[PDB]
Amino acid sequence: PVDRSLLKLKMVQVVFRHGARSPLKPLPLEEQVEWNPQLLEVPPQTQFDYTVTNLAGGPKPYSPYETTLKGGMFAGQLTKVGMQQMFALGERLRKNYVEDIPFLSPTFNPQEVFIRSTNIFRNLESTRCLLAGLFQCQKEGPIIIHTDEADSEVLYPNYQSCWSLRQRTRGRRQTASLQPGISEDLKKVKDRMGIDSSDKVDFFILLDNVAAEQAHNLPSCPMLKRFARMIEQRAVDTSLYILPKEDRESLQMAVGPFLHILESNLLKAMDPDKIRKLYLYAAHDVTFIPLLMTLGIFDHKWPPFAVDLTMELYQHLESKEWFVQLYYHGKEQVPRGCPDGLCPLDMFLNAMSVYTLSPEKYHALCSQT
Repeated sequence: PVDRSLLKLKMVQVVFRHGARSPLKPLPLEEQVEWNPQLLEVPPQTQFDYTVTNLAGGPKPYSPYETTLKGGMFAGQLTKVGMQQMFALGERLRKNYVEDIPFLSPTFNPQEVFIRSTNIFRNLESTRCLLAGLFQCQKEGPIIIHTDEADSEVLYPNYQSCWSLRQRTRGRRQTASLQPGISEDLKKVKDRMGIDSSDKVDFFILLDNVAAEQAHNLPSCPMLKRFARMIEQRAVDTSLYILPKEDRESLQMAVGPFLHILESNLLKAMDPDKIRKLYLYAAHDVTFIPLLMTLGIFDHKWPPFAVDLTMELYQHLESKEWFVQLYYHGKEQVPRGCPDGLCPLDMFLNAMSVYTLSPEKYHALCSQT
């Protein structure tokens, strides 16, 4: 049995989803909840200055990611609720890696921390809020957030960029809401809520709105709230239909390169001045689902706002063996291939390699020929 007191924390990697936001698109009905732009006001406690570069980098890329909704607020925007969620996540990280053990400096140190986010604004602001919470708005040096162009982006499954992935999922994506039991429930929900059959709606849009409204405690349609759990379950069912656990090639192409990044970071520990103690990645629900599945930890719930997957790397001070410990939303996990929560690094990497994709192999697998 391993004595944890002989375990020394080496590297931490945290992947997270942005905080609560406004829905991407509203439900098609006359009476909608009011989304007030007042929700956009930044809590002063969360203010942290930062700049954005490409992976180089190097100039920041242009962002393709327009819709104004009832109340005047824009779609897909991070609210003060989400800002507070992320700040809270940062404070949990501070509790773990700063206070309880002095692994990280209490003030932000550019050389201790590598920061990457998708080029979307709500992720960037979520990152700022997390940093604000973790470091209590203290920096010894400027905060730099690295992002990539949307076409190269590996932080979410990229269908636009990866042709084979698109081709492998296209049929199922077309028919996803027509599947048995998904279709009946969808019709049932649209009917009970008085949504027209002439409006095109699926469990993704439903879940988007119910989760956004519940997160903000808004005066939602009581029937929508009543269906919340089945709506979430059916969204999950739809997502898994489009990309099932059994389709390995698709998973590889979906999260494979991201996994490859996490693995690379683990490997930097095997071997100076370029060493980071903390790696942060701002990502999306669509990243989390297949990610969790490949790690064999998926709980069949939509990944929540501000959810995080935290990966700790330890080295035993006596044996000099290495171990990985994985948490999801603050709860300890046992990834597949692992004897238990404290997983020998070699077993962990061997397990992860089932789905891992290097840039070369990704590019090859994705291309038409």
